[PDB]
Amino acid sequence: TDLPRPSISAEPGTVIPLGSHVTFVCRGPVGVQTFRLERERNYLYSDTEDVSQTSPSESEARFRIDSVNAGNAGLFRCIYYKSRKWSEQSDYLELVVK
Amino acid sequence: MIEGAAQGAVAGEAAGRNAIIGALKRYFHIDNLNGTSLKSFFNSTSYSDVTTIASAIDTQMTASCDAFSGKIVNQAFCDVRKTLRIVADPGKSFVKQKDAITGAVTQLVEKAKDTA
Ligand SMILES: *[C@@H]1O[C@H](CO)[C@@H](O[C@@H]2O[C@H](CO)[C@@H](O[C@@H]3O[C@H](CO)[C@@H](O)[C@H](O)[C@@H]3O)[C@H](O)[C@H]2NC(C)=O)[C@H](O)[C@H]1NC(C)=O
Repeated sequence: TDLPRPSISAEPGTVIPLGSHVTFVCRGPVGVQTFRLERERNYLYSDTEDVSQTSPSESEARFRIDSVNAGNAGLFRCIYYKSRKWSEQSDYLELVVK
Repeated sequence: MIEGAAQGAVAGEAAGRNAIIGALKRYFHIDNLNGTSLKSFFNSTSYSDVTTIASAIDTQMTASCDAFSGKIVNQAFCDVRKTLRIVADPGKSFVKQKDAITGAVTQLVEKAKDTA
């Protein structure tokens, strides 16, 4: 309840040419133990504990795909684990590959 | 005489391997483990070795149900994370995948030998 909602962004953007790179950046509060990047389904996920505290109140984790294919297209969202509880999920982000 | 004790011994080993293989296939909806068929997988490792199988299933689940890989051919295998309450649920404590798999494999081997 006390955990703020994480946010998800994509760099350089939501539209990636076939074969090019993309990075999903998950941002939450300081002290995130684990960031989990989920697909359209809860059971398809990747976890990371390398969370870098950028500012005294904001930490982030990066999930990078070097070369996207058509299967990477679709929805992604972030959720983080802190103080013995999962936070609420972020909004979904649609990745478009062209 | 001597070669029936032989065919009897491998008939029993075959029925045990078949029991655990069926249980893993029906519960995890997987046909291959650690780069090889489950029949080939059980030529090298024991049929009741909960630790080895659970670690191999954990490693495969982390590798085949990820956010990077794109299209996942076998959704039913990844769907087991929902059965074992491994998917993140806001407001609740962490559930480690390896531990839930270990408990599941424990039940499955007990059930197979229960068949025996
Ligand atoms: C799971 O897959 C791995 C391969 O990705 C298999 O691992 C290898 O298993 C063999 C035994 O069958 C190990 O033994 C031997 O190691 C010596 C060196 O001590 C080497 O000279 C042999 O050629 C052979 O490799 C080997 O160390 C082991 N390697 C690794 C990285 O695990 C494993 O057997 C598979 N498990 C099942 C149940 O299929």
